[PDB]
Amino acid sequence: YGLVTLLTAGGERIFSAVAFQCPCSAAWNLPYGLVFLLVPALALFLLGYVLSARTWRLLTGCCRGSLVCTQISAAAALAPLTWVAVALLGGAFYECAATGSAAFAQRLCLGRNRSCAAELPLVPCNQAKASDVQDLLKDLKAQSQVLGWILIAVVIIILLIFTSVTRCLSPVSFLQLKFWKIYLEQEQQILKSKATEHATELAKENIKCFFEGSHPKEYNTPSMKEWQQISSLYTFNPKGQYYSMLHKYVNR
Amino acid sequence: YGLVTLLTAGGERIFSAVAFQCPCSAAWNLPYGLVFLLVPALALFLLGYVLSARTWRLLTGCCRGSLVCTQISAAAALAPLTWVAVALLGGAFYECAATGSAAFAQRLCLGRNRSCAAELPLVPCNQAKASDVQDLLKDLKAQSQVLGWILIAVVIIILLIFTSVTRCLSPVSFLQLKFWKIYLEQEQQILKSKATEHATELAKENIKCFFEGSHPKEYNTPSMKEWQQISSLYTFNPKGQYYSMLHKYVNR
Amino acid sequence: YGLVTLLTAGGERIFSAVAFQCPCSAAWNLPYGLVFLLVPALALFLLGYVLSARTWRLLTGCCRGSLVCTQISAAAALAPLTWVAVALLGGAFYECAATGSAAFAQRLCLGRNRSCAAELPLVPCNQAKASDVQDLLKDLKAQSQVLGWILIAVVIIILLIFTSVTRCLSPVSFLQLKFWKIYLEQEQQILKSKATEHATELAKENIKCFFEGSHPKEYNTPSMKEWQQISSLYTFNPKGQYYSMLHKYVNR
Amino acid sequence: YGLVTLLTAGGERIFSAVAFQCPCSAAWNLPYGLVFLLVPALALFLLGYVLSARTWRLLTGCCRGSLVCTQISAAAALAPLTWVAVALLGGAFYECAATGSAAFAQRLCLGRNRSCAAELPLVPCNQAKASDVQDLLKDLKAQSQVLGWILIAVVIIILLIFTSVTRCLSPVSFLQLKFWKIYLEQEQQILKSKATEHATELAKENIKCFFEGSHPKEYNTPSMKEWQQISSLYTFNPKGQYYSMLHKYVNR
Amino acid sequence: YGLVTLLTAGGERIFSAVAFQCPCSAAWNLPYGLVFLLVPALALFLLGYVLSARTWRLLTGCCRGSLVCTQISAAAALAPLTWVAVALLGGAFYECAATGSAAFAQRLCLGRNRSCAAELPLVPCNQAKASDVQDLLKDLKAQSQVLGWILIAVVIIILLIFTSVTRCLSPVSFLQLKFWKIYLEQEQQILKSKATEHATELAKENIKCFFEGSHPKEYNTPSMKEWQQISSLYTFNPKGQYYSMLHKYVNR
Amino acid sequence: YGLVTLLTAGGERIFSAVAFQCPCSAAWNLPYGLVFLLVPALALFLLGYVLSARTWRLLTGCCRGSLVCTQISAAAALAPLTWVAVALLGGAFYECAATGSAAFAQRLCLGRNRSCAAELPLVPCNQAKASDVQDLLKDLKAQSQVLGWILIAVVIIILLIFTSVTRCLSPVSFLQLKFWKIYLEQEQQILKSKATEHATELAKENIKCFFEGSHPKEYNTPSMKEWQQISSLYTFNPKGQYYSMLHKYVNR
Amino acid sequence: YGLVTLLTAGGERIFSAVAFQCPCSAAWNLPYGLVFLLVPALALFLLGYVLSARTWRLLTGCCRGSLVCTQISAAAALAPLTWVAVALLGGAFYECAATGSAAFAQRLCLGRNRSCAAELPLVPCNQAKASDVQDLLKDLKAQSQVLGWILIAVVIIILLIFTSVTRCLSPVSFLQLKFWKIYLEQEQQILKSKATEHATELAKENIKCFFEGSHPKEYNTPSMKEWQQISSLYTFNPKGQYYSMLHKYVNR
Amino acid sequence: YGLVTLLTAGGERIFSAVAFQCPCSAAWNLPYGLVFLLVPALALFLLGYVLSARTWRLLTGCCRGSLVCTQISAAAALAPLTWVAVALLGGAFYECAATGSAAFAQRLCLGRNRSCAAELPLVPCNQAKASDVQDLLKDLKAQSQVLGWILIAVVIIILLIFTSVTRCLSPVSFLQLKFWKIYLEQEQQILKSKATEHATELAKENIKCFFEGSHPKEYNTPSMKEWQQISSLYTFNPKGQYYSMLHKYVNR
Repeated sequence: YGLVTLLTAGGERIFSAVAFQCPCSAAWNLPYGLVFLLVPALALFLLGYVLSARTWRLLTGCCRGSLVCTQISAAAALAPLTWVAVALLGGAFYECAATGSAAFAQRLCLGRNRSCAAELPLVPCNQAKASDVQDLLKDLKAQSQVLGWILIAVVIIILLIFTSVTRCLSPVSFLQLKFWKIYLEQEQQILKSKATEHATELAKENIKCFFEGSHPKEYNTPSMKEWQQISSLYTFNPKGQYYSMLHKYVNR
Repeated sequence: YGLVTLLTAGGERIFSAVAFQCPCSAAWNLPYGLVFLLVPALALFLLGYVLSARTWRLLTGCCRGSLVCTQISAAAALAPLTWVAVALLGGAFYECAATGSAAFAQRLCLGRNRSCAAELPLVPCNQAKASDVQDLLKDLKAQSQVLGWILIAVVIIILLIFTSVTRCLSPVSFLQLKFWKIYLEQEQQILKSKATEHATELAKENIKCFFEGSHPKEYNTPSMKEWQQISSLYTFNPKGQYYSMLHKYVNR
Repeated sequence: YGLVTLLTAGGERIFSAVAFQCPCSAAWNLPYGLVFLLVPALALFLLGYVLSARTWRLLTGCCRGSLVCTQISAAAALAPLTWVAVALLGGAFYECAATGSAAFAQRLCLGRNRSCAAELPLVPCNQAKASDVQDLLKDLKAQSQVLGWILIAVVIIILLIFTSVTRCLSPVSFLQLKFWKIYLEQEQQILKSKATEHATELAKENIKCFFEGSHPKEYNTPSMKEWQQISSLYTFNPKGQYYSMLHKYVNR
Repeated sequence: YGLVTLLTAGGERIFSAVAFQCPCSAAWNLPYGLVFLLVPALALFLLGYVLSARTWRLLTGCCRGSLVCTQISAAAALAPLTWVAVALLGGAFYECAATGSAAFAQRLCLGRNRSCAAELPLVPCNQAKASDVQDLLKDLKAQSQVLGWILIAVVIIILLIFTSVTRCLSPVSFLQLKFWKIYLEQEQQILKSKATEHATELAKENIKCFFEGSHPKEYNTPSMKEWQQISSLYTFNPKGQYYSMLHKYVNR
Repeated sequence: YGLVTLLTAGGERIFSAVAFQCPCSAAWNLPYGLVFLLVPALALFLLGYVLSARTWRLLTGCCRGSLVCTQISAAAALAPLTWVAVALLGGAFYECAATGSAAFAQRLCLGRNRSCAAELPLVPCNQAKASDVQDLLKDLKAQSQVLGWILIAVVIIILLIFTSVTRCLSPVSFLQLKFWKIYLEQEQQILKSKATEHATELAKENIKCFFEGSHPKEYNTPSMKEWQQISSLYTFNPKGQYYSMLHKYVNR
Repeated sequence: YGLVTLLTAGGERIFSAVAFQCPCSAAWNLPYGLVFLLVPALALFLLGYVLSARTWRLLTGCCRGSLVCTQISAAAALAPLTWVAVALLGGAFYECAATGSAAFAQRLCLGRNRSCAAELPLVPCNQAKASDVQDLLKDLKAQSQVLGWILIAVVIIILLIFTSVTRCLSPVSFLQLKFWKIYLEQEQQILKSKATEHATELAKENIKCFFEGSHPKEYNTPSMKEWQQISSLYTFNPKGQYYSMLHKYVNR
Repeated sequence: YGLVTLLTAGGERIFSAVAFQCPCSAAWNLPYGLVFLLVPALALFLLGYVLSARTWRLLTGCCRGSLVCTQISAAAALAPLTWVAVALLGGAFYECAATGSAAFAQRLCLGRNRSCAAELPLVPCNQAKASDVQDLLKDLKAQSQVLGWILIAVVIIILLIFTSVTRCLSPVSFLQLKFWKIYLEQEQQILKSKATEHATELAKENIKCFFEGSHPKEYNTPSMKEWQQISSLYTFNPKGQYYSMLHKYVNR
Repeated sequence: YGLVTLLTAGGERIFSAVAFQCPCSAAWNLPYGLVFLLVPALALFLLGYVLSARTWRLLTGCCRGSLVCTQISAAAALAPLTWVAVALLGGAFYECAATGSAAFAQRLCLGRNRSCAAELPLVPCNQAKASDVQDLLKDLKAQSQVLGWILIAVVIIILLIFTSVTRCLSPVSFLQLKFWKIYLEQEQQILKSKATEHATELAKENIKCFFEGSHPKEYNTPSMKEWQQISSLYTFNPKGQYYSMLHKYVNR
């Protein structure tokens, strides 16, 4: 129960602290909103760029290269656009971005009060009492929500076009592509299991020879150059079907 | 419990943020309502256009074609019309679409206050106090609900006519069509299972030959051209009953 | 828990949105009530006309015919009358239908205020304050509930007469009719099961021959013309008892 | 959980809609109460007249007959009298029936206000403020409850006399009648089970002969005329004890 | 859950409708209270007169007779006196019976206000404000509770005397009477079971002979006159101990 | 759940109806309290006089006798004194018995107001406002509680003396008396079981001979005079230890 | 659930009725408090004097004797002192005993108001408003609590001294006394079990001989004089260790 | 559930009755606080002096002796100091002990009001309104809490020094002392079990010889003098290791 109580207390503290006031300030407010827009987005973008095992396979070993890189970058950049869309639909952040550069303000307000740019930043702060800006906050909320929805539409459209073209120009057919993906899944699980038990037997034998203090068995040697050889990425050629480069490396 | 608490917090944030104020604005309001009508509808339309495995079979491989395309498009377009109907029945969105182009306003209001078009947009905003428009918001709600119900009737009617004609002109009878669909279902499940275990044995053999470092078995080769050959779509001819083109491809 | 929470949220949104205000309008109100009466009724009528497997058997195959058609139409039209009865007993819809054509209003009001037809539509809206119409709304509620109950009586009476005559003029007796229906039920379940397993073996054999790449077995052929032949509908003749036309088709 | 939530919502809607206001109207009120008394009673009467399997046995086959018909009609009419008794004990319905024909009103009120018949119908409506009728509503409630209880007494008395005479004049004794009813119960269950499995074997054999496409077995024929012969109703004669006419039909 | 919800709704409706107002009326009130006293009592009396299997044994077969009849009538009349006692202890009913015939009123009130009989019936109605009757309602409540308790004492006394005399004059002793009752209980259960299985075998044999269409077995015949012979009631004679007349009928 | 809900409703009705107001009346109040004291006490006394199987053994068979009768009467009269003690400790009943005969009142009140006997009965009714009686109600509550506790002491004392003397003058010792009571308990249970199964076999044999219609077995006869002989009560004599007269009746 | 509901209702009634008001009365109050102190104490004292099986062994059989009698009386009188201590610590009872004889009052009050003895009894009643006695109630509460605690100390001290001396002068040592008590416990349980089964076999044999009606077995006779002989109490002599007089009676 | 409900009711009564008012009295207050300090402490001290089995071994048998006596007294006096410390930390008791002898008061108050000793006792009673004593109650609370904490420190210090010296001067080492304590624990449990079963066999044999009435077996005799011999206390000598004097008594 200790973990549960500490976690609820931590969550409450975290959220009460991330309370978003949108400080009404003449010049320090724009970055305040901008970081709450971009920085968590950049964070999730980086974590996506990290998590996928597809990129590490290419990166390791002392670092055509465009296609794979843009593919992985988009497959990871899926999510940060979702965060920025959800946030922009939250309305608070962009409403806080109202001030921005003075150009936004001068172009923004209808020019009714003739005193916009001076203390417009008070408009999400609710402290200004001029009727014009009290109506302008609403229009800013509108622009925020609309821009957010337009972005979440553009992202889904781009995902469609990307995956459709990637499914259109491949040489292999569909009903074979499904079987191929099932194959690679099974290969990964089998590799995990059997490599696990083989490392287990290696460790057992060597550690027993150490406890006794005698010569080892010398059963076999997994070649390191062979390991690097099977880490290749592309895994396709029209002639040598040979999926999963490991499987391709059984002819020699 | 962490997932549960985070999900409820996320849901509450999401819904409190998608709070729909319908900002009363002279010109920026129309698109505000229009995107909340169309964009989620377009989103669900695209996801439907994506999800069904029937279309990918046709699309892959470097892209009469009308019939299958309109069939799949309608079978996927079922749902977006449901979203737009539910939303239009919500009333808020179309009520927000009241303003639109000025033509809607000039034709819309009874001309009582003679000051409609100037600040009609305040009518869902509840800020205008002229009696005429305070009554006009109600009529707009009515037009919204009625249009929504008419649309949800037209969509069900169209679905009826579509599925009835598609069931009317087919050469095969009913009690055989049911058995045929059961057959294709069983074939899909059997294919999944046996292809899974065959890929499993392939991976096991090849990965063992790799761990040992010796020649593979060369059991058999699933031909890629054969795979593409069995991905065909139509699966009917009056003479060669041969359902499920895979099954049709057993004569040669 | 995600499904549960999303479903309760969706239900609350759906019902709060289907909130029925009965907009008080001089001319746009009548259709508002009329669609909420008829359209869901038409919807349930269509779904009934769709769901029953009895009609598809007749319809498929390029489309005395009166009797079966009216039987199926009534057996499906059972429910829409129930919806319209429940709704009319709800009172709100017909109360909203008060205005209708002006003929209803002129014949309706007792002529006390002499100003009925002008702004009677306000009477379910509760905005009119003339005593005469404030009493007239009550009488309209009465007419609604009474008409609803009369309809729900007429529908049960018609169902009685229909099923009684259909049970009266049949040649077969009762205690045999029960056994016959049990027989057809068992036949349907047996057909489902055995056709399932036979399609399973067909798919298994053909898919194995495909994986290997060799000739199939050629066990037997379910004739398509035979399938259509056994899809017949009537299933009765005084001489050849032969229930369930499939069973009738065992003599030749 | 979906069914549970939808059912509670439906029940709440149904009951809130069947809210009984007893509209105070000069002439349209009497039928309003009368239908809520009679129509659900007629409904339950019809469902009783339908549900019992005893009547269908007599009715089917192209339609002394008095005794069985009055027996079944009373055995089914048990319940509608219970509904009308419960409703009359509810008090609202008969209180609404106060107005009725003017004869009821003129005979009803004590003649104190001398203005009864004009706007007596307001008396359950609570809108009239004359002391005489405000006391008269109470007496009407009394007459309702008393009449209801008298009816629920008369119905139980009639049930007593009916079942007692039916138990008095039968030739067979009691301790044998109990065993006879147990016998018929067991016979019904055995018939259900064995007819079920026999229809199952019939369907299995015929459907296998169809799948193969060969001649059937011709095991035996349940004669339809025999089926009608065993559907007889009376099942008694002093000489040939032979309960359950099916059992009577074993001599020839 | 449907049954549970419908039952609680029905119970609430039933009890809210059986709400007992005791309408204050000059002449229609007395029967109002009297029926709520007697009619449910008569109902439970009749159900008791029905339920016991002891009376049917005597009644069937075309209808000393005093003793058995008064015994069964008292054994069933136990409960209605309990209902009337509980109700009279409820106080509301007899308080409503205050008015009754005018003789009760004239003898009842102390004659203080000299205006009792005119509008005494208002006294449980709480509408009369004369101090004398406002005190008289209390005395009436007292008379009700006291009479109820005296009745519930008289009924228990009568039950004592009845069962004691019935236990006093019997020829058999106690420790044998207990064993005799255990015997009859076991005999009833054995008869139920074995008659059940024998009717089961009868039905099975006859229904099989019907399905096949051949002659029955003719195993044995339970004689109907024998059945009536064993339905006798008295079951005692000093010489032929022979409990349970069925058992008495084993000598011939 | 039906039983649970009906029972709670019945209990609430029962207790709300047994609400004890102690009607303040000049002459009808004394019996009101007196019956609520004595009648339930008499009821529980009678049920005790009934329940014990010890008395029936003596009573049956056409009805020194003092000792057994007073023993059983006291062993059953234990409880009614407990009821009257609990009630008297309740205080309400005796407080209601304040008035009683006028002698109690004249001796009771201190004579301060000189107007006691006229309307003293109002003193538990709280309607009288003279200070003297408002203090006198408290003293009456005191007399009630004290008398109750004195009675509950006298009853326990009497129980002590009774059981002690009954344990003092018996000839048998203690450690043998315990074993004797265990013996009689075991004998009762064994008799129940074996008599049950013997009656079961009797019924089985006779009912089988009836179903077949043949002569019975004539196994043995439990003599009725023997049954009465073993129903004797005293079960002691210094010479023939022979507990449990049944056991005493094994010598001849 | 019936027992649970009835028990909670009974408990609530019991405790609400044992509500302790301490009636302020000039002379009837002292016994009111005194009985609530002594009588339940006497009750628990008597139940203790009854429950212990040690005293009955001495008492039965037509009634040095000081030591055993005072031992058992103290071992049972443990609890009543606990009740009186808890009650005296309750404070209400002794506070009610304030008045007592007039000597307590005259010695009690400081003599400030000079009007103590007249209406001091009002002091726990809170009705007197003289400051002196309003302070005197507090001192009386103090005297009550202090006396209670002194008594609960004296009782524990006496228990200590009693059990210590009883453990000091016994001839046997400790580690043997523990084993002896374990022995007597085991002997009691063994006696219960084996006497139970022996009485069971006795009853079985005799009741079978009765059912058959033949001579008994005459296995053996437990001598009654022997039973009394083994009921002796003291169970000690320095020479013949022979615990548990039953065990002592194995030499002859 | 009865035990649970009675226990919660008893606990509530007990605690509501032990409510501590600290009666403000000039002279009767000091003992009031002093008994609530000392008497429960003395009680727990006595129960500790009783419970430990170590002291009884020394005490029994007609009563260097200093060391064991002070050891057991301290090991039992652990707890009463804890009670008095907790109570003194409660603050109420010592605050009530404020008055005490007049010397405490005269030395206590700062002499500001010059009227301390007269009615200082009102200071925990909150009835005195002089500012000086209203501040003095706080200082008294302080002195109470501080003294309590100093006492709970002194007791832990004394326990440390006691157990450390007792662990310092013993001849045996630690790792052997632990094993010795484990040994004595196992010996106690083994003795309990085997003595139990041996007493069981003794009782069984003797009670069987009694039931039969014949001579016993005379298996063996546990000598009473031997029992006392093995009850010795010290259990140590440097030469004869022989833990657990019972074990020491195996040489002769």
